[PDB]
Amino acid sequence: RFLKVKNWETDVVLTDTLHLKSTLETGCTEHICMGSIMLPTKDQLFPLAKEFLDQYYSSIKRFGSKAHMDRLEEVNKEIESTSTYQLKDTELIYGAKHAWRNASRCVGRIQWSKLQVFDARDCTTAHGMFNYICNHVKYATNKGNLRSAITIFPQRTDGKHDFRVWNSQLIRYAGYKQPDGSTLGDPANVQFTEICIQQGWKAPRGRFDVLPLLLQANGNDPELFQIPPELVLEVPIRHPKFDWFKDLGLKWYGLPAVSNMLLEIGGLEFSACPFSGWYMGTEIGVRDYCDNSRYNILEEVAKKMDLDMRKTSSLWKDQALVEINIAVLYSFQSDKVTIVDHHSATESFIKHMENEYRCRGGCPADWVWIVPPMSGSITPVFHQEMLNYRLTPSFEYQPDPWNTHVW
Amino acid sequence: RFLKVKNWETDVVLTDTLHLKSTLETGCTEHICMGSIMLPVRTKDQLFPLAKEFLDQYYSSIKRFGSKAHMDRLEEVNKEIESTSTYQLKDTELIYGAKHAWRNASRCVGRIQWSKLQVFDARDCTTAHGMFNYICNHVKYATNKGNLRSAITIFPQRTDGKHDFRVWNSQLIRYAGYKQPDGSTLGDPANVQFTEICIQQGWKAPRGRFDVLPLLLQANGNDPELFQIPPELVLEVPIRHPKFDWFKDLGLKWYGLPAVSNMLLEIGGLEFSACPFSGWYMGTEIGVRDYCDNSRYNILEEVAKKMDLDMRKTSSLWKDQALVEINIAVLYSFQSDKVTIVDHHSATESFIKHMENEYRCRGGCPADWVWIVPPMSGSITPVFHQEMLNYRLTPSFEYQPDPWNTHVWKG
Ligand code: HEM
Ligand code: HEM
Ligand SMILES: CNCc1cc(C#N)cc(OCc2ccc3c(C)cc(N)nc3c2)c1
Ligand SMILES: CNCc1cc(C#N)cc(OCc2ccc3c(C)cc(N)nc3c2)c1
Ligand SMILES: C[C@H](O)[C@H](O)[C@H]1CNc2nc(N)[nH]c(=O)c2N1
Ligand SMILES: C[C@H](O)[C@H](O)[C@H]1CNc2nc(N)[nH]c(=O)c2N1
Ligand SMILES: [Zn+2]
Repeated sequence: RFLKVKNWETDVVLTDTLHLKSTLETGCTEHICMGSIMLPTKDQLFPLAKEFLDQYYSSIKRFGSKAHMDRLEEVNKEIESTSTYQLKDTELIYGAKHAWRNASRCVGRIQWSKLQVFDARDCTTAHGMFNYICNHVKYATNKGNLRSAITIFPQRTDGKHDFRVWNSQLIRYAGYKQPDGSTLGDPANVQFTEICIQQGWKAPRGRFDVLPLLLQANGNDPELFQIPPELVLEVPIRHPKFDWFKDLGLKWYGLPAVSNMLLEIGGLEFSACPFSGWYMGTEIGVRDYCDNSRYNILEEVAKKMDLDMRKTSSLWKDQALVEINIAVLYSFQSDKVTIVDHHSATESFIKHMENEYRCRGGCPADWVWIVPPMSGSITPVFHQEMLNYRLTPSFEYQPDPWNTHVW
Repeated sequence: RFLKVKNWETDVVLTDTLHLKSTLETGCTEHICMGSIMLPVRTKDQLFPLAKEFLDQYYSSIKRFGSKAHMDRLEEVNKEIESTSTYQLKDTELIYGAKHAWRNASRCVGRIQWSKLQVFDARDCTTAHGMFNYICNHVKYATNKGNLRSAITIFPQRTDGKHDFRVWNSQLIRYAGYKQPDGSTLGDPANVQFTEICIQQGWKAPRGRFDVLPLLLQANGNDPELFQIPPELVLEVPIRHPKFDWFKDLGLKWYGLPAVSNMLLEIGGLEFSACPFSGWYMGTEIGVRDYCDNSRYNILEEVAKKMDLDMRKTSSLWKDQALVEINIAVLYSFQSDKVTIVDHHSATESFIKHMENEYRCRGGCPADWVWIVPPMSGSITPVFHQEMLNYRLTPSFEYQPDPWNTHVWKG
């Protein structure tokens, strides 16, 4: 029950013990592995609080202290009375950093302890949320010198007063259907783009229309807000070699900020907690441009390269996929916007793994998601065995609000 | 209990019932996933259920379940087990078994072909020379002058585990690897240890960058013996590039026939420890792994240099750029010489069709996403966005320990 993981490129073997602290379930069983599947009261709550507080006071080398037992009793009494409890700032910051630390699918976690936590638990309105989000975006962006951050809105109470950011990301481009049949803008967002228009948004109808924010406070109806353009840093996409690349009329936003997940800490549920870092190149160029259910500009690009698109055997898709990705990195780098390539990030992650096996006894990791979506086997994480398990605090999926929210 | 998988590119959803037939274990638990772990003398006690289950499968497939033929056969195998502590498969059973071991190979992207397998029955074989002969005929048949044909050759099953047939090579055709005094490696780095064993066993190494290794063959638990495959049987393809004329001067070539020989075939409880099988290459198996993996030929740098790439920072993606050209060359070379190869786009598309057809007619298709997704350009192939259930069905191909670690040396 003390598990080894082997890197088959270097024969380096790490032993995992951290997994024995895992609580939540994987979805797998002895007879079936689900590793490639996308998605997975008062009595319940106090063990959850205790587990969290126990790891907190251990991490500050005050396990078993009067401070520890006092805090434990304090929360216990607050629960039995108020049927919930509140985190101290220290615990709030610790929890958020560790939800990222434990995010098994994230290749970026070497940075995990350098996270800026914004406490928005005093927030009461959509307008308020807009202010907090604007401040988040501006701080994180930092004129291209991106900084990781999370903003945390009030915890769930009874599921009727949830704070929700309805956008999947704070910054994303609109996608509109054409009567012609195809898709203008960005196809991933077509339903949300409709919802916004369905909610009173005036669509500029371009390719790169920044979506409005659709914020829900205290469980009320959500509200549209237009992010100040001056806060949305964008990079024009050009190629260092192909001058015709500029002509394609492509750009992307510098700030990846996922806003639809739920942050769980010591049993408490933060349904609104937008968090952001900086892009790995492939997230935009491999997925956001070349996925079939996305921009799918591959064909167009290959044409301009005058590649033989008659047989798949020419690997024209591959060749084009590469140039596109060379351009993304070039464009961001030239504009002094933070970006990391997939070789650098994966090299960092292997180092981070070594650190976590060393100082923590392991590191939950989801190979299916850690391996970049291109050039997989020439990155060091490919030949790296990984163990995937669920630690807490954590980021979780949650239903789309429009499937739930009673209007 | 029914289970669903979703293709997130097409929103196509399929339902798996076949997983209920799963006997063996994944390595996973409710609290841990070992999905990316490479690898996570049997008595009459547990052998007859294993036999019965197989024969139940077999007779279901031929629509004779519960027939007199089915029951008698059960009886015949039963009495044969309790009398001899093992049993023999009929020829029909052996062929069915071998095909379904491939069909059940959750890590194999090429399974659309599983029903077209040429089974060579080598169970009457008794010596290493006899093994050499069977293997030569396999190679000749499978190669078919470049128009490749899937085949497997099956040597006698394990008895007490002291009389194993083994092919000590990991593949029937593979290039030598030589560690040099200065720490550098001549040839395929992946084969150094095996090359050394061979040399020790009396092999005379030509010590070139592309020496075909000799066969090292073990029959009936005896010490293995060295044989040289006749060169006219080993079909090789010089690697050149369609636009880059300097690519030929890298002096690269590869062999045409991928034939894996160190795995164990399990059928109805019986263990076939020597069972070499071959099909044909997916382009990336040579171009990405066999040339560009840092623990292999690793010509990435040289190809990059010759392309005059910016190799200063990784964010130029010179590595990615070279990799594509190398795979372009590999496919180019094979197609030009009319040697069967498939590119990773064609093969993953084929597999998705295979999978869908298997969910409808069989109730599922076990698949290992970690291994099915190609090692370059993953997300622009349709398997990347395809959810997959992994579980172990029998008959199957299994790993087994390297023979030189377990073998008792006679002399
Ligand atoms: C700072 C630079 C960062 C980089 C380069 C990075 C990289 C990545 C990448 C490439 C993915 C794969 C996602 C996909 O392909 O769709 C991912 C997933 C993820 N990231 Fe990071 N990340 C960073 C920061 C952060 C931060 C600050 C957080 C939270 C505080 C975070 C939490 C997550 C989570 C929870 C997932 C997986 C979500 C899921 O289960 O679907 N990341 N990350
Ligand atoms: C005919 C065309 C075939 C193609 C294109 C093909 C392709 C592949 C590829 C690319 C892999 C991954 C290998 C790696 O990355 O190391 C694989 C695995 C595998 N193949 Fe197929 N294969 C073919 C035929 C066959 C045949 C004829 C058999 C057996 C009768 C077979 C059995 C297997 C098995 C058992 C694995 C998994 C090996 C493991 O678990 O380590 N394949 N195949
Ligand atoms: C749709 N794909 C599945 C998917 C679903 C959900 C949900 N619910 C969230 C997803 O976020 C991946 C992610 C999250 C945070 C990131 C940060 C901070 C930085 C970065 N560079 N990349 C990131 C990628 C992905
Ligand atoms: C060390 N690498 C992992 C590895 C270990 C072992 C073991 N033990 C076997 C391996 O075979 C994968 C395989 C097997 C058969 C194949 C056939 C017939 C055709 C083809 N094109 N590719 C194939 C690939 C790979
Ligand atoms: C079907 C498949 O499991 C699913 O599309 C996953 C696979 N791996 C991934 N890996 C990353 N990094 N991001 C993704 O969206 C996905 N998608
Ligand atoms: C650690 C990891 O599981 C291991 O390196 C696997 C990953 N996926 C693979 N996939 C294929 N097709 N072939 C391989 O050799 C591997 N290696
Ligand atoms: Zn699993």
